This record gives sequence, structure tokens and C-alpha cells, in this order.
Amino acid sequence: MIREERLLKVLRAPHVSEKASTAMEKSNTIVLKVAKDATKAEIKAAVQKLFEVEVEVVNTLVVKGKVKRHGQRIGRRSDWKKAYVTLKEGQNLD
Amino acid sequence: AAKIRRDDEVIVLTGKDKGKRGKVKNVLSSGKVIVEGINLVKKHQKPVPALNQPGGIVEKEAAIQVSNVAIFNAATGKADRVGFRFEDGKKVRFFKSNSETIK
Amino acid sequence: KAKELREKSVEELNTELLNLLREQFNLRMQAASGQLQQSHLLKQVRRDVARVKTLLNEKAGA
Amino acid sequence: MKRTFQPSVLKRNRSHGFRARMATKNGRQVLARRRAKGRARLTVSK
Amino acid sequence: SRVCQVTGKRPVTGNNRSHALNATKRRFLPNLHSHRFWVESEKRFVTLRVSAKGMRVIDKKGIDTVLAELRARGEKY
RNA sequence: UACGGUGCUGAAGCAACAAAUGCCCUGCUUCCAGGAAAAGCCUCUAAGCAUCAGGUAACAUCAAAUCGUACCCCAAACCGA
RNA sequence: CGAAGGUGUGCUGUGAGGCAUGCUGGAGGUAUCAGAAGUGCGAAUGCUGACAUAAGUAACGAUAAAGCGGGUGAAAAGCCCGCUCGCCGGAAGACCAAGGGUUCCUGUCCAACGUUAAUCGGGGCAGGGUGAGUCGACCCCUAAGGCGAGGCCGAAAGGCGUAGUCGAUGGGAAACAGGUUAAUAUUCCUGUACUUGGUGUUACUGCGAAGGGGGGACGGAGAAGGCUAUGUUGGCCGGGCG
RNA sequence: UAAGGUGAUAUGAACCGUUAUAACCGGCGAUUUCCGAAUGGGGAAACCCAGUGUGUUUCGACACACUAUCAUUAACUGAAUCCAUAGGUUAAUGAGGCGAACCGGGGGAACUGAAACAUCUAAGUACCCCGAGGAAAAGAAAUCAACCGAGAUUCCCCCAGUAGCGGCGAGCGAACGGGGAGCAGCCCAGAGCCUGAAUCAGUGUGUGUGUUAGUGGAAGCGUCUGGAAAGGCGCGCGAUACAGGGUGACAGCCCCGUACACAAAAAUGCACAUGCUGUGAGCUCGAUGAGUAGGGCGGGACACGUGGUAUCCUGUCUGAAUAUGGGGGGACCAUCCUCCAAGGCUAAAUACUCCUGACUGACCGAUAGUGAACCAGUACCGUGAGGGAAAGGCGAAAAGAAC
Repeated sequence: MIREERLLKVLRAPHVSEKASTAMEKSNTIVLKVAKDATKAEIKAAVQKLFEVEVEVVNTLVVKGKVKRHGQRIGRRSDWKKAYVTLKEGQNLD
Repeated sequence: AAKIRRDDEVIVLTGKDKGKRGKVKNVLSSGKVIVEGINLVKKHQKPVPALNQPGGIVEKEAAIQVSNVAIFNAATGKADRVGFRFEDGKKVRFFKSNSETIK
Repeated sequence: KAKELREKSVEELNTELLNLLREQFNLRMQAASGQLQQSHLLKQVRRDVARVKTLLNEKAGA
Repeated sequence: MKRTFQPSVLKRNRSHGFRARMATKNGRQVLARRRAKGRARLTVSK
Repeated sequence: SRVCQVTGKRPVTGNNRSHALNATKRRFLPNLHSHRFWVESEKRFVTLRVSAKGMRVIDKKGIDTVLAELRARGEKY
């Protein structure tokens, strides 16, 4: 049982990319940016409540931040957690 | 306690537009005002495809120091200095010369 | 808004907070896409939430 | 030719890392000194 | 640590002076000894690492008094 | 046919011989220089509990989180400026 | 109506120097007589920066090796495609650990970086990319060793060490084949599996550990025999008739 | 406090706000991830893994609190062993770590000087360690003095480079006494009377005065040069304000300020005033700090190196008298003088500046001044401790050069 408030905080964004699109189309799997602390179960819960859609399974991974250079000064982008969430057969997501 | 404000008509004490007049357009945190029609510069605006800008020699209003302008008193027909005083529990500006309140 | 929200119960407050959170979430969802063309909204919502939280704390043991 | 530095992360940490430094008085002193100096990287710890 | 429990005698530093006055640092340890002292009131032996001077003091005063003093000082025995 | 590829389709698919330093082998034979530990695992009971829990029996269901996963790796990416 | 500074000129003093003035410069300077000194540089194999010399000289980092056609382009010995040639093949191939930490893939740019050119790049910029119950870590267990309640010892700091607790390089449950991405895969998909936990069950009925026992649990060398990986030949199947 | 705002490189976007919950500034609150004394256990810091309890559940799980060690006190429990004690489990209170210098204590060099070198010097310095405070330490005569007297400690100037010490070398170097800064004295070794009597600490209240935002705050125009006037030349005015900074060149009167006069809902420092809690004052009688003082042996400190060496401290072995007594007066004795050790407390004058504010400089002005005017303890170097740079200036205004 995850708290409503917690759930709302978990899910950061949808992730747009070719791969993501492919996943959505073929495998019925949505690619989300989620909180770095968000566990799989929590993510699933969030998905179910907040998008109103049955979840088969969630795979997560941590994306490491790229090191960049703004002019002369070096600086690193933040790490962030990506989640492939596979929706059950016949579940169409808006 | 700022003697010149957004909608005041001012007269210029110094510079190329000295003697001229104009309504303050806006006042900057740096201690400079931009007055309508006074200090003009012919900026060469570089075109950009986005934002629908054609780009040309645009004549715009550059800033001027607040110290360089003065609040004009319509009655005297001259530039004046501004003082502050409390009328009915509320601070108000007044012309030093003639002692009348700014309204 | 704090003076208005101060005249409320705990339960009432909680619901409001929840609503605010939901709104924020929605905004975030929109923001990520090209839907939200009113960025200040997000800023507002967070502030509101914070205020609500503060109020709650004041009520419960202060 | 086998050169002197032959890196190993665990070894480095055990040797020089924060916890090791903390463990002893001299280590602590070193840390303090570093702090005083204004070092950004107080220890070898990543 | 070589410390008489009754008297508080620690080691103190000093010199060996030779015949040619060659100072070299040395210590002066106290004449410590662990000794079981019979405590007549409690009816048990209390072991104390004590100097010969400490022993003498005890003899003079009474072990009980010494014990009390120690207690006051916050010292286990 | 975006000359990158994509979609459909698809025969036979056996036998003999040779064969490891790999496996049986944590084996066997032998030698003296005489060859880790602890848990998992199996088992025995004590205090206990006593007709409850616990144990094994299948069956149902739920569970398995977290972090790593790119790329180089006898090297142009590591140690040698 | 042009300060200091810079740079010429003229005059002047026995000298250190001084005065005047053209150009440059664009805002400070300072008589006099006193006062105080970070008060004068050619040398210290002085210190810092700049710039020479050798000199457009040596070298351009394995003597595995190139040639041509087409493409793109401002431009092609070097990039892409093609056909030849050559080199490695117990490696100069493939997969990992360690270590690195985005170098991966795509688009784009060629100032600098690349010992030449560069359209190319491990270079610049932007975007994308790392999916696990069963692989590894974590986790349970311990070795060498470390820390170590009390404790023993020590001017202080601290040393040693019991109970314990950490410590892999060792012991401990479980997944395979195929397909797929520009870039991940025993992680995605397809098929077919396995594991050990709870919870609930009906069925039964001695369970229970910080303890006992077993097991785990182990050397070198040698010898075979049985195997498979793998390879060869034949058969088969498809294509071929130079 | 406000008419302007949403920190900076750094614009833009989307917005808020204008007479008062925009923004800004100050008081008191709230929130305050993880690591770090780090404290539930562990650990390769910013990570891994728990236990217990209280609530919830859509019954998959959640949440949030507590759980270090030591010291001390209390409660319960509890061996060998009868009672006990050790031990054990809880509970409460405190501690822990960091920090410039200064301060007290525990340890403690060498280079060097002596033209070598060993006593000696350097020096109780550097350094290490423990502890404390805004200061610390010391402190209320068993002190000096000299037959006159002084009257706790600390600090400054003299005394004096004197007297001394000293391989009588190199060097070290007082005191008495005088002038100043500041000055304060108290309690326990114990019981009688009287009973709340001075003082101190914590803690409320009241007053005064700071501090932490602030408010008002004088008086100038014309003309010439010029890109621009604050400059020149005219004629004015303010000044308890001609400190300083800015403004298109040098401004008392353009701006910000300055002198001067005012200001605090709230928090808080310091003075007195006062309430409450603890603390006991004055009087009489006494009592008057023993392994101590001294001594021997060994060291150390005293300017004083064992010397003819007083005095202090003590590792070691001894060991009085106890006011009819004892200490000291620089070997020692006698006389006299002077003080009362072996229990404590104590403000001031003194030391220092990581830090805050204000002001000043015959201090520097980018190879100077901090290492660092600049995103510097950074880049870079090093396994690590550690080392450690370079680099300021367009213009008045970006008007930063459309085509």
C-alpha cells in the first residue's frame, strides 16, 4: 500500500524517443522518467492509479548524467531513472 | 523614497538631449531611467527567422542616468528638486521650489 | 491565500492539499509534452502546496 | 614496463579513503588540515 | 598505567647525569605493587596497585579511609 | 526498395570414422613434503509448548526489492606526460 | 585650447640630468622649500613573461603494401562504395575481469586537437542509448587479516586482545534456444523451463537451539578407460556444366 | 519599506504587482533528503542490512517513533557461595565532535653559538598530547624588610646589563627598593545562641540604555569651449551638512549620502530596581590542615651549572613538634625581627582575533598587494601526506557593427 501523495510524486514525465515510440507501438510498453528513489512496485502503483491502466511488469534503469562543457567550465548533468512499463494486452494509453 | 517614478514627466539636465522633455517610460534597478523620445540610439538589429523579426536599423530609446533628469514643475516652467513629507499619515513628494505637492 | 486557508478543518485542508498535488502532477505531465504554455502555474502550485503544509503543521502541534 | 601506479579502487579506498582517515587520530588531523586549506576533494573518495 | 592508586604517584622525568655531566632523559618510576588489602568492615580482600608509600599511608590511616577517599575521587577498586 | 534493407518462403537436416589439455574425475593408483574455514544442507535432541503452534503433503495464489548492464579491455579508451 | 605615459626634434648644464616643442595619447599632473624611502641594475649557471638562433634543418613513432574506378565535396594518396593486392590468424580474431567512465549509436561542424590533407575521427556541438526472480554485486558463510564492549597494559596520545563484529581471492537456490535495435540483451519479444520464500489449504501429527553428530571438506604426480566439444569423409538436399 | 518585481553569467519566455498579504529588508517561527561525533548493526563517507513497538491496508504492504558507547544516580534482578558482592536488564541526567590565536598542565628535540667539541648554548623554543575560558593562570603572606617599616595576585616603566651565575668561556642574568595601571577580600576544618540578616547564582517582571529593519535630512542658474560640463567666465544661495561615493571632463547646491533630529510589533545584551527558588550574615566559645614539615639518596626549578649554597618541587627510603609550638630572614649557630605550611574560593588592571561593524593609512595598485582583484586552494602535479599556478581594464552608453 503506497500513499497517494507519494505516488503522485513518483512519476516525472513520459520519455519521447524513437526506441520509446517503438516500444509503445509494438510491445505495448511505455517509457517514463521517474523519481530516482522510486522503486518498481511504487512506479507500477502510480501507473495504475494515475493513468488508469493495468500493468503487466515494470523494468527500470538508471541513466547516468553526461559530462558537458559550457564554455570553459566543466559540468555534469543529473542522473535519472527510466522505466519501461509493460501494459497488459489490449490496454490503450492516452 | 525614489524621487522619479514610472509616469512622471521629466526634463533632462545633461547630455545630447539636454533641455528636452519626456515622460519616464520605465525605471531600472541599476539607477537609470528610460524616458520616452529622449536618448535615442540606432541599433543594428540582427535578423532572426524565428520570432518574426525582419532585422534592420531600429532607432530605440537607450537608458539615461536618473541623476541626469529632473522632475519638471509645470507651474514654475522649470526643473525642480523633490522632497518628501507626511500628509495624512502618508508620504508624498513635493517640489522644493514652491513647496507644492506632486499630483 | 494563507489567511483564507487558515479558516478550515484538518480534513478539509488535507483534501485541498491532495487536490493541489494532483494538479501539480497534471501540470508536470503537460509540461513534459508541448501542452503547457503557462509555466508560472507550476511555480504557483508548489507554493500553494507548501503553504498548505505549513498550515497543517501550525494546526497539529504548534 | 610495469610502472609504479597499478590502480585498484578497493585498495585505494582502504588505504586512503574517508573511513580509513577517520579511523585514526592522525588521519583525522590530516582531514582537518585539508578542510582548513579549503580542499574541494577532502579525500580520495569519489 | 604505572600509578599508585592511593597516593597518585606517576612516573616523573629527569636526567641521568654522568661524571662528565652528560644529561640524558630518564624516568623515575614509583615503587608500585599489587596488594590484597583486608577490609575488616566489608569482610573481603580489595586488591590495590599501590606504592610502598601508599601502603604506609594505608597503615597510618586505615584502609577504610583510603577506600572512601578513592571513592570520593571517582576511582574504582 | 528511402539501395541501408524490409516482408513472404524454405529442401535436406543422416551415418561412419577420428578426437581433446574439456567432462566422468572432489574418481582411481601412488608418493611424502601429509594437503583451509564456516555457513547453506541432512540429522539428534534440550529448555520449552501440549491437543495450539510448528513440522511434510500436495494445491492455489502472491514474491523475489535494490544497484551494475553502453563502449574500450594485450589497448589510440587501462598503467607508461 | 589636451594631463601622465609613448615617440621624434632642438637647445642647455662639468655630470647624474634639465627645459621647450611636433606627432601619438585622452585624464590627470604638480612648482617651491622641507619630509620619508620597497630610490637608480648588465652581469648573480638570478626569477617571470616575450621573442630570437640553429632552420624551414632533423623528424613525422616498427620495412604488414599498395593499385585503380565511382561517390561526396570548395578541395580527396588518406573519408564512403566497389574490384584487385598485401598482413595477422594460440592473433594484430572473439568474450570478460581490473582500470577507465560516455570513448557506444545518429545527425551535424572542421577554428583547435590528429606529427600532412581531411569531407574523416576516440576532436567540437546536439540528440539518443545501458530493461534481469535465475548473469554479477548486494545477501548468507567464513580465510589471511582488520576493528574490538568489558578486559590487561601504557606519562598523554595509545598498544594488545576476549565476547563479538567485519573481511574473498574461497563455500552457499534457480534459464535455456531462437528473433530483434542505429546503438541493450541468458535483461526486450517468442517458445519451452526452473528456484525459495511466504500467505491460504485440505491431509497428517512431535515440533523445538546460541547446543550434539554428519556433511560441506579439499595435496602433488601418474595412469589409463569411457565420453563429448570439435573435425574429416561418405550419404542426402539444393545449385552448377564452365 | 514600497512602485516596481520573478538572485548571477544572461537574455528571453510565462507571469505577478502599483496604496497595499508584488518584490525587497529585519524579528520570531515552520520545513530542514543523505553523509559526517554519527549514535540501531555494518561499511570502500554521502551506501548495505535490521530489530521492537504503535497505527493503518484496497491485506500486496505502508507509515512513523525508538534501539550507540561511556560516566553518574535510581529501580528491579542476580553467580561461584549461606548472606552478600561481581555481573545483568531497564530508566533518567550529562558527556562525545568541530573551531584562528591567546591560557594552564603532561612530554620535549636538533640545527646553531662556543670560531673544533663533550659541560654550556640554542630552549623549556619547535613540535606532540590533555584540559579550560572569554579570558586563563595567580591570589589574601608559615611574603618581603631591617631593628625603620611595608602589607594578596597580575601587568607596565625603572632598579640594571647592576649583583651574581658561567669549560668564570660563549653566554645567562635577578632581587631589594622606587614610580605607575588596577585594587577586594572571603569561606570550610564545628558546635552553642539567636533565625532568613550581607553576598552570589539561576529565573520571571519593571525601568533605562544599546543591538538586530528603518524615517526625514539644506541650498544653482546663465553663458563659452566641447561628444558630453561637474571645467572657464559671470552673477547667486546652503552650511551643527565643504566626510565620502556616483553622475558623458574636476559638483557644497543633479543623485546617493553627510551634520542634525527621530524610529521597533518582535527578539535580545548590559546596568540598576524587584518577586520567587537555593545560599546562609552578625555574636560567643573554641578548633587551627601528618606519612605532613624536616632528613638521607637521585633528579628537576629558582638568574644561581653543587658550589661555601640558602629557598621551592619530588622518584626513592625515612620522619617531628603540633602555639609553652612551628616556618623564614641565602652555608651554620646564637640573639632579635617577622610570618603561621601541610583545605579551598575570588572581580579588576593583562594576553589574543577564526569572526562582526565603523573609521584611518608619507601601505600595495595586477611580476605589487593574500597563493587567490578573475568561479583559486581552482586547473594541474603527486599512491598519499602534500604541492599549487596563470589569468584584471571596449565605450559615457552596446549604440557589440542591419545591408
